[PDB]
Amino acid sequence: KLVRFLMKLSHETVTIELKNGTQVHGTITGVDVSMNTHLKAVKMTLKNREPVQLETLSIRGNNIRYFILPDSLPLDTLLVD
Amino acid sequence: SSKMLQHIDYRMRCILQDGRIFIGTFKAFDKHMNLILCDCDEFRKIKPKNSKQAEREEKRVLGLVLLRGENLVSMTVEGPPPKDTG
Amino acid sequence: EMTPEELQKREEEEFNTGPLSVLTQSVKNNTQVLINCRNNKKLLGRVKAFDRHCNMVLENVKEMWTEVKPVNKDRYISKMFLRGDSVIVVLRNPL
Amino acid sequence: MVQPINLIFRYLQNRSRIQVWLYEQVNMRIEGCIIGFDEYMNLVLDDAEEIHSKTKSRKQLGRIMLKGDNITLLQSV
Amino acid sequence: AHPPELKKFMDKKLSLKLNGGRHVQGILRGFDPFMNLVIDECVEMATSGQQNNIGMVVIRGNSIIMLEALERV
Amino acid sequence: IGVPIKVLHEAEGHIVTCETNTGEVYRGKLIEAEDNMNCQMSNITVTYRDGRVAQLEQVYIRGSKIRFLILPDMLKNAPML
Amino acid sequence: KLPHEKHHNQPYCGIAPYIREFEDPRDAPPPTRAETREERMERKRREKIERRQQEVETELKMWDPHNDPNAQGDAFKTLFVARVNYDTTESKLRREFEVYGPIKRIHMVYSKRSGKPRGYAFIEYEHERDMHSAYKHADGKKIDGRRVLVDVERGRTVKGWRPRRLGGGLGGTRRGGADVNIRHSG
RNA sequence: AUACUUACCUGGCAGGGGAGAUACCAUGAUCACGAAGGUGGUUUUCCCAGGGCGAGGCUUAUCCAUUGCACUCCGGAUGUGCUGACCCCUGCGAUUUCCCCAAAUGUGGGAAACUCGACUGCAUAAUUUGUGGUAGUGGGGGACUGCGUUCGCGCUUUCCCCUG
Repeated sequence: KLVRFLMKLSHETVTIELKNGTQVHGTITGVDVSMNTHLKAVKMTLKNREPVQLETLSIRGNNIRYFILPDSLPLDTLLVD
Repeated sequence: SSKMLQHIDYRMRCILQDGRIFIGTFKAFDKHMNLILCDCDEFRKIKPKNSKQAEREEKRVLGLVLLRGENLVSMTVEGPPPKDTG
Repeated sequence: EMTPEELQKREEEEFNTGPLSVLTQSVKNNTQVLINCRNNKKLLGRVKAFDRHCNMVLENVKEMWTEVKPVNKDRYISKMFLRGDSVIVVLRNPL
Repeated sequence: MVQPINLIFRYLQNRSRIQVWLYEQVNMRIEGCIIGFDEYMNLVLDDAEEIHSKTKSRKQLGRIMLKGDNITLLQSV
Repeated sequence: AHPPELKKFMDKKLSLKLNGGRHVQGILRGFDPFMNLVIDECVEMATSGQQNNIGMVVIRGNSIIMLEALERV
Repeated sequence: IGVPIKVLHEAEGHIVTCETNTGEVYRGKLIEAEDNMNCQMSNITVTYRDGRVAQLEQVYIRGSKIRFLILPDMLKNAPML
Repeated sequence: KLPHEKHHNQPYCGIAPYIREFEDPRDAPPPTRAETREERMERKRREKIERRQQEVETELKMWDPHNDPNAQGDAFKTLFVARVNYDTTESKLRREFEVYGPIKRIHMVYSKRSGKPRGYAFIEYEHERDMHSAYKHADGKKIDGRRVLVDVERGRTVKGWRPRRLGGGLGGTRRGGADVNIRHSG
């Protein structure tokens, strides 16, 4: 599987886009097998809305569109498992 | 899975796929993410088609609500739980 | 599945010879690929890993889309993680 | 008690032109003689005709297949 | 894989709601765990007032939204 | 089973509200509840997206096609809660 | 609004206007195809297999199985017994295998360097008929509390036969886990 | 109360941190001394995978004493919220049997046995949540068309701007 790699990105910063065009930038703290991720000290930006900083946010996996990971991530080393 | 256990009974705001925001007392959950909210109120953002007016908010009281996880996008803590102390 | 044993390797042969082999040869030869997603936007970039769920690990991607006169908009992402459900079509470099 | 599986098998043996509705599409419909079906509800037709309510044009397709998830309602002849 | 308790609506005239704002009306004869229903004396009930009866038909549970019994069971 | 499912099973026989993915909201007495969220109601009041209402006598709704449900607030005193 | 009543002002378009890939001669980096802890293991796994296989050819040319001073007597008469308890006295091995017939000579192999008992011996009967009587009966015998197997020695009879170290032999007491039962005997 | 034959009523399979290095143990390997590997141990580095020890260190009040002559941080104790090296187990809540240490009915160790948990893998991307028909595809200020009109507006056709 591949979701195990997603659960290893705790405490790192990424930018996830949602199926409704919403963007969310924050630090990861925990992920599940259903792709649901919990981000702490996060900032959300709904479509045609103003950004808001949230100290926590638990998101479901179905409504996720894609993620944006850092530039220095070790893919070759992190994909070994 | 303490990430979710730690938040039981807190006043969390659930984000719906249609853009609504359900703010209620998060009571319990499950593997499917089906939540139970107490004293929930529904908000929705309506676009102004008349002129450049402030976004229109239409509150709606519901009480006890059961949200299906499939329809839940995300959830955050709006504020601490209702304090029972004077 | 047809092979309910836990030692079944059906997924293995599938990615090697099945329709999902387009991504294997892409990561093997490090070839680019264009993906059409449910966002009405097209993502052109390389792949580094994937699974049965059609979730690819992309890098050096370039997003492209159009709004409305029709105006085009594009940006770049050096590392991202694409989901499978939101995908519509995939197209490798036809060269 | 007649079930959909047994009823679909009857329509197949009868080779009647069964019409099918599309998922999320009310304006588009398909009709043809069913040849077979699987547990996934996918249906194959020998001579399909795509008819629209607005246009009323029947586009000939021939031997084709249709996804079960796209099916909405079955109709005889 | 527990099936739905639709024994009450068996052999009763119902009106079902579909996904694309479509509705039908017929007498139920059988169901399945996936809510695949076979209703007879069914009418199309298009957007217009026109009515078209075809009789026996089948409906996929994936598209059934709500089903009301006009005969109050 | 799940705790939300148990809160639903015990809610059988009382007035509950149910909203579907098509936007309709159904409020009436609950007859039968199942683990898969399949709910049977009687003498319900439906609300369409436009706002118009209608009258029904006996209704059944699939569980997967429900957005959320509203149950009596008194259920909060359940022993599990 | 609803998914069915939503007015799609810009529905999903094709990809025909978005073909801007790189030219063919602009090939991908050849050195960007490798993985760690996946090939170095296979590389080491191939050498140990080949190294032994190459070492096998050298031993066959130097050592001759048939031309063995220890081996003596007719090959069809001699017998082979293995899985024998190390405490088995020479007289105990004679008196237990003499029931099937007289033993002309008996040879118990020992470790060349350690001198310990190997656990298998060669029994040479006076008559070829006496051996065959033991082939069926000796197999499965119990000597000193440990079951023993018995088969005609193929070191000089069967064409293309060789022992464990040369890739041949029989018995899978140390083969793939849970693939060879210990109860079953040769 | 025990065993035997039949009918009826209840029930989802695989498992027990993972990846490298093991010269040494077991498997005492079916061919005249031998395997390698593998399987089951023991030894040995780690993503640290969760815990136990809280020494040391960080924030701020309460109490006590000090009138002190320093220029190498530092008076003693309690409370709030944190961190934490080194050292230990590779992880079970419950039950059953054998042997042994023993302050000998308790406190523990070395063995398994098959029993529950919603711990994981596959049926789980094929209609009921864990792999989409909920796409996000706009709104507004000026000039700029037409139809109906209650002159507020519904639909409809254009250019430049602010907004996401």
